[PDB]
Amino acid sequence: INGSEKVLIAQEKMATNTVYVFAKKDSKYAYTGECRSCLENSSRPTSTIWVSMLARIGQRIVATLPYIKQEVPIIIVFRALGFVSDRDILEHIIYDFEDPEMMEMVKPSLDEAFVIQEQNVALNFIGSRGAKPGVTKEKRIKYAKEVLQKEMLPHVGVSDFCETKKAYFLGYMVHRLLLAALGRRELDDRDHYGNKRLDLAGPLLAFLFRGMFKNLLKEVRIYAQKFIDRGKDFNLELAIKTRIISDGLKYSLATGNWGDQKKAHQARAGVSQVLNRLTFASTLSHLRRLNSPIGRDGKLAKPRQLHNTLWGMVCPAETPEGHAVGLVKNLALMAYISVGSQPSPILEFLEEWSMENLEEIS
Amino acid sequence: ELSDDITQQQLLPGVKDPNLWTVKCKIGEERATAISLMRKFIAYQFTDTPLQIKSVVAPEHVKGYIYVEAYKQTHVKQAIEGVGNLRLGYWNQQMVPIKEMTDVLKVVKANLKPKSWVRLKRGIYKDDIAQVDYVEPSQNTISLKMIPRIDYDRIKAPPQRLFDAEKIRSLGGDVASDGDFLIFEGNRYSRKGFLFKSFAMSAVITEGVKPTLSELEKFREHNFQPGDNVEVCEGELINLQGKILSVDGNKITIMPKHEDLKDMLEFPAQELRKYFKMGDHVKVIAGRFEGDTGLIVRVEENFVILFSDLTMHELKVLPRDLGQHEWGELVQLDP
Amino acid sequence: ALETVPKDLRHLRACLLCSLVKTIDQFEYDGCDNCDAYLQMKGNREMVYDCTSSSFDGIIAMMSPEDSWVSKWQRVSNFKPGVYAVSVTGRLPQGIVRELKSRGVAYKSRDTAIKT
Amino acid sequence: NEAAEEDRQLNNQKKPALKKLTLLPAVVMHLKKQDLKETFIDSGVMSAIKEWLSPLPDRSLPALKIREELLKILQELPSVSQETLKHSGIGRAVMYLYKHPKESRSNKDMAGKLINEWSRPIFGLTSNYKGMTREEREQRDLEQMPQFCARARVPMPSNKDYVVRPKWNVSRLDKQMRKFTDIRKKSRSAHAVKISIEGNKMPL
Amino acid sequence: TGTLETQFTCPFCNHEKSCDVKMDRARNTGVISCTVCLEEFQTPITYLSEPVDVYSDWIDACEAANQ
Amino acid sequence: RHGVNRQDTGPLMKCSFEETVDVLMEAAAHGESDPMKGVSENIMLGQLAP
Amino acid sequence: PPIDLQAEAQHASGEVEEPPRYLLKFEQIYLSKPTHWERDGAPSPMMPNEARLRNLTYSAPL
Amino acid sequence: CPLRTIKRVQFGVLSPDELKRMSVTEGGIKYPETTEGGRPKLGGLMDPRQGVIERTGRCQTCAGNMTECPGHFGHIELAKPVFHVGFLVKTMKVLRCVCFFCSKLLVDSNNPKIKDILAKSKGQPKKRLTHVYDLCKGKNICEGGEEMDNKFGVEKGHGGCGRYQPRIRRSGLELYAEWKHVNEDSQEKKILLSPERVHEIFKRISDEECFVLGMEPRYARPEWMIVTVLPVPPLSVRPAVVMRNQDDLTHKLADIVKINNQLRRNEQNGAAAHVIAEDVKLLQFHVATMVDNELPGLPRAMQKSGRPLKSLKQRLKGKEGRVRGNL
Amino acid sequence: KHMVDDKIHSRARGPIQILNRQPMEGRSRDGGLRFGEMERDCQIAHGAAQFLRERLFEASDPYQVHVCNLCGIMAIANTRTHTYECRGCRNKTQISLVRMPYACKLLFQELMSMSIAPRMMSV
RNA sequence: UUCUGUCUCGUGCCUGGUGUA
DNA sequence: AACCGCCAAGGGGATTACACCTTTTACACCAGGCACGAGACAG
Ligand SMILES: [Zn+2]
Ligand SMILES: [Zn+2]
Ligand SMILES: [Zn+2]
Ligand SMILES: [Zn+2]
Repeated sequence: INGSEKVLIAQEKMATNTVYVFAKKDSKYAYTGECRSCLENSSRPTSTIWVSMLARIGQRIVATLPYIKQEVPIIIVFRALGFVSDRDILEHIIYDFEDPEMMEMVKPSLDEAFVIQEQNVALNFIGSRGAKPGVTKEKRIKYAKEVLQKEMLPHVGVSDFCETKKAYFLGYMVHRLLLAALGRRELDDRDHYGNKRLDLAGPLLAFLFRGMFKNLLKEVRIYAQKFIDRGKDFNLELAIKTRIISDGLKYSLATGNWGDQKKAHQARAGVSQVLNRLTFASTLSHLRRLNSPIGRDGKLAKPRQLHNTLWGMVCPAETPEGHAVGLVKNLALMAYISVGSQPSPILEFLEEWSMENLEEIS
Repeated sequence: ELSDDITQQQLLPGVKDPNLWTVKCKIGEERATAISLMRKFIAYQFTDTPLQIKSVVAPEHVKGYIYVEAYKQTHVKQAIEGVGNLRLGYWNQQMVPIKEMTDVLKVVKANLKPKSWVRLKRGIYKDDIAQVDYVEPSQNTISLKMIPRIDYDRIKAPPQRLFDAEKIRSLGGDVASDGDFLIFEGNRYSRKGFLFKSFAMSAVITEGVKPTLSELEKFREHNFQPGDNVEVCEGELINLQGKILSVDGNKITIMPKHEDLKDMLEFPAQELRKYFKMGDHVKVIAGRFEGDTGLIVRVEENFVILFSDLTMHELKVLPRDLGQHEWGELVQLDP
Repeated sequence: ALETVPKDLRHLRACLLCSLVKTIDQFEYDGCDNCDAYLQMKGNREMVYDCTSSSFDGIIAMMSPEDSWVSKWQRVSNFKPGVYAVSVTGRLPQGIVRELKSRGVAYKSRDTAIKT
Repeated sequence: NEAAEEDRQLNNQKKPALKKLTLLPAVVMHLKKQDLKETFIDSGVMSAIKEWLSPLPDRSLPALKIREELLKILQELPSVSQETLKHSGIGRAVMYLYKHPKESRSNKDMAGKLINEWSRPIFGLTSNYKGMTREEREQRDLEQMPQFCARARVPMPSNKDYVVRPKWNVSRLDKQMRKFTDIRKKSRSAHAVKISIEGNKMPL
Repeated sequence: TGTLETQFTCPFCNHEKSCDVKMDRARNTGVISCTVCLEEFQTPITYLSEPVDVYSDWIDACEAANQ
Repeated sequence: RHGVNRQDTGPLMKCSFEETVDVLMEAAAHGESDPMKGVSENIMLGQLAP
Repeated sequence: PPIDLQAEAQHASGEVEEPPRYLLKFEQIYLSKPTHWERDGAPSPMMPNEARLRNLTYSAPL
Repeated sequence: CPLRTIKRVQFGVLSPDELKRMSVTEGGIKYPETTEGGRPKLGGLMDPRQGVIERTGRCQTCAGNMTECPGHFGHIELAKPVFHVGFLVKTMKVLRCVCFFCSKLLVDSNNPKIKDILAKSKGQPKKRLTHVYDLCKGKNICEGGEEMDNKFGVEKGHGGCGRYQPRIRRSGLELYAEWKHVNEDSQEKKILLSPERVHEIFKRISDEECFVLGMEPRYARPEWMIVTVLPVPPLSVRPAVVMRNQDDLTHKLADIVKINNQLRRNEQNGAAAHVIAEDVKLLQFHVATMVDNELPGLPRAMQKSGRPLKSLKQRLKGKEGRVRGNL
Repeated sequence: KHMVDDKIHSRARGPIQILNRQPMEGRSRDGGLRFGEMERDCQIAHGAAQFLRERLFEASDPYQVHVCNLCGIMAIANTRTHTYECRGCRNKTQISLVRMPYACKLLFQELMSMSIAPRMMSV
């Protein structure tokens, strides 16, 4: 870039489309069934949901839906998806009714949601907390329907009728929260690398380019608007401001600030660094470097500790000894990072083997 | 014959009138918006959803908003919905309070009429006060009384002073004199020693002149500073002496000089006059001797006469007023 | 109807009897909508420039003059809906003001502005 | 009244009229007493204020402070009835200052708003929007009545003009919990004097 | 996302943040009153009901009545 | 800062450690004087400290 | 999201018009090799080392 | 001139009159611009009286070299007073101890408990205000309004105005007064407290009462906590780079001058009080961010360069600030 | 790569920063080593007050200002003609010169720009 | 009893990244 | 008209939620940023 050799450092982040039951002890929640959800390779930002159990007749389960200004009892979310009876809702959570220990734990949530039964009432309850106050009943309900369809758990699908799949996935997040609360299953570990993915130069650039391209279409919109409101014909060749991608990409790769220059102080810094050409082993290792987005000066040792899960993946010895100790990592000699592939071939093979589609099964 | 203002108080707005709501428009597109909002009103007035707005005010003195009058705020909105320059003032409109409504149609004194006083802004005529005598019915050009600032092509490879028609006729050029009437250098219309050439409307600014008495003779910001001794010369408190404390435009705060009055008093600067007593030491800060200093030797109602300390001359002054070389430079004096 | 709204916001002038704002060519071609039987400024420009002035401040687009406060304060309530000036400077010549008085129309100065 | 008359005598002698301006603080500090405003108005304060606002023999305006404070007081003295304004002439005395050329712009604004405030009642108008009743608005509202995407799209509030007003849509545990809370309080290792541990809220 | 609203614009006089909600949790009823035009509405509430639900019931009654 | 800024020491000494600006504003609003007797005050100025 | 533009109704006919709307859909993408154009527009393959020496940005047009 | 050592220093709020007197830029600073072309403006932000600007040049005010003259102060006469961030919390305390409408202290200085405070806090104003303020918490009426104090020739009551006091609340940078008990059915229960209204209130506080509030009028009179004359720092405090690129303070001052000009112009041509209120809302923001740009909630002031300005508080923030980083 | 010749650095009245007029930072800028707070505290513990004063005043940013004995505000001082005046007091005499570090002058000037009077009451 | 040397201490700044003890 | 009791308010106290400040010394280098669209007048 401008004659400077720049390397994109691989940025680790929590693995999307997966459920993690943590225990944020310093909060009003005994347990938190986090799930940060991301449609497909198809790009949009990841939206995250949290199915928590309050600390404290007690142990009520609440979901934090995207765009919904307040926590909603999960039983209301299931009624909103159309599962009105308590039996039907529990069928998506407590797969084996022969388990009194688990059922006794959902009663507090069925109790909290006793005053709401019909689907439209649950949809209204969610709507009034999502939509702005003056929205009509139809728009407010329809908006809650869209938030549940398109925003909650996008990886499950966003089509017109995914609500049954969504009921099963949300039920699974509650089931797993119950498992963790009962202690039948150990909590998830944030440092276990099976729960981490590395954003290499590809997903990093796709993250910028998505923004710039969306900006480029913003400019074609305002330019053509100026021409077509006057009844004239807007020439798109003038509407495309070439510079937005060119200088956009270039800028973030040059400074390392991974975001729009207008808001530079809000985006990540140092994602792109000047390649170290002092010695060949430094050049090679700089091209094989992993970075943890954890804020420096953090007192917590766990994110910096050599977790057992790094064996053979990350070098156990090569880390800076300064303030970045343990946050900056390096790939092991035979460590490969998957580039990714579409799941459709696998799904087709599974469907032809003896797999019941989730929508078909009792 | 009932006075005009008394017959006016009758029209004032009340709670029962349609409220005047501010909106927010793109600066300089307030008039184009208000008019386009007329076309919108006209287009909808016969359909199933006519616009519920009464009037749209776009004052000239304001720059940033038009105001929509409607009974209920949400009526203003349905009108401004989809209207582009008013897209910024869509989310909120502030009701101008019933007592701050009459002062929306307030106008304080366009002003392009003969026998008026105008000032120049661009060109060589920087900050120059002039007078308009006649306006052409075609309104293509306007006649003005002004004083030239050109050199006449001799300084090139100046202050304001009255024009004279004899020292100019010798430099050359196409000069045509027919007595008291002269024409020169691109129709420089002149009569009885005065120029009458016409000006361009973009270069002359009509408002913000407010002429002083000195202009009346061709065709009062005070020197007060904290610490000045003053005497009230006009109004209810005439002959009160006090010391200035603060100066804020033409508002002056003074500490009255009496054992019986300790509180601060504020007076407009027109109402005060400096005063001095024999033996005070003072500096002239304006006029013919500005920068000179000395002791006051005598005081008269008309003027103070002071003895310049170093140049040792008597020097008369008004009470209202009280680079060739560098330090260390070598100078010859005598040969 | 829209014949009364300014065609273009270039060369705008306000009638000086009723303060209605229209383009110079709109007055010249169609005349003033509110005041024609007492002034007779349709068909010439000499009368137009004598009575009608370009020096006006602010515009009020009057949509319902019958029902509006701004219309009352401004004495335009009995006029046709159109764009009006907030304040127009000037006075009629010493001919039509006399004719108007003779015809029973009390000419009151549209110069609403306060001086300094 | 004594102060204003003495200032008339002093003005004839072309001396500074200090008596009114010397009493002004004491007067302003009392006209502000809410419990006495009725007594003040009914005792003829409007007549005295008219005397103080009135121009002097040489037709000069009173001290700037007097106009500033008396105009501000009049704004804070709203109980004034029409007969009080008409009999005292305070209306004339303020309209005078509003027209007067030597009056400052802020005083002209105060006098202007006073004149509007005092004339509205004459025409039955009012400026307190919270003063119009509920039925008056409901009736007026009837009097004014006329003849794809990949993500959830945020709906926007209803702009509908609502005319019609809708009909309305219409312990044994805490005693034991209080007893247990009292037992908890009773168990505490309290002290008679709360010792300031870090010097905060140190007494005297 | 953000904090839930607790003051509302009177759907009749449109005066901003002029309406407040009193919640009588004992009689199971919410009462909303415009501190400007004094308009009021009352609706049955439940323990889940928040001020935003009352205001919505008011809007739903208005939107249903203004037809 | 909660303990030492509350000490009756001079505003400049306080200002030298945490909450530097607000303590100076506090002193200004209260017209507080600094005796110039500590090591820090004499060091802010170009004076031989005690 | 494909562009959908609808002109602001100017109401000049004095009636509610149906303003024209514009649709654009971005389709196939092509990317050429990294290319350097001299200031006169003459095309040349840009060598990384040239870029490194001349301070260019080794990029391809899209 | 005799050599001297600082035996003592004293802090105080700069009086607006003190500023206008010490300032060299007579008439205030009016022009946002620095140079009208080649030379610096005499009433702009690069006023040569306000210290020297070019190397090997001379200060007009003192003829000192670049390395010798201190920067001489200038001032901007604000059209409408504005609150001083950093004194706002303090103004709220004083404003809640004195009665609105008449500014008398809500607890008479003769009261026994106040006498106790004054007796026990001699030389400790900071502690004094804290204790008297704790007395003026449960006081929602200006007592003794029932009695005429001056007998007009015809134990002592408080002699107040009898008015119910507002409870003042802060919303970022704006102050609001709220009445729960109203004196008159016509009085509005909620008003925006303009800094001009608080200036009127502080001006009326007697010098005895403000000594009670722990503010010696000789050094920190309460109305001086409202910005009505803004001290423009000299060029030495905000020097311009040459390669002239202006400093963050010059840019903020340019904005303040621009709006100050626009605002006084809106007053002269009689714009409505609501235009002014929306404009003072901007002047207030800029004056506040010129001292503290780390203020909570409000949008941080940023140059279109894509970076936040570094205010006077930031210059003293802490590490790398004047005290820690340079003294 | 850590060769000593790329690290060896010495200074004796090199260039000065335009704002605080203190030795510049950095080796290429021909800067001076920072005499940090911990070093100040180490000299305080040593009781070497004259070395401490020299380091933090005489050898960093020595400066003189004229202060009004009546108000402690920095007065105008025209050394060319030896006329000194404190605008505000208008005394034009009864002024005194104080030796204070440039950063301290800087600070008292930043404090006036917040409307704080750090009155240098030398008398 | 034609002249003629006449040159002496200039300077970015912020932010971010990597590295040293 | 007097005294015993319940009712209301005062006020001081108690307990819970939101706002603010701080987060080790120095030292070297590097590279990037440093606002830009656009409209009105003069040889
Ligand atoms: Zn007409
Ligand atoms: Zn100087
Ligand atoms: Zn009071
Ligand atoms: Zn002094």
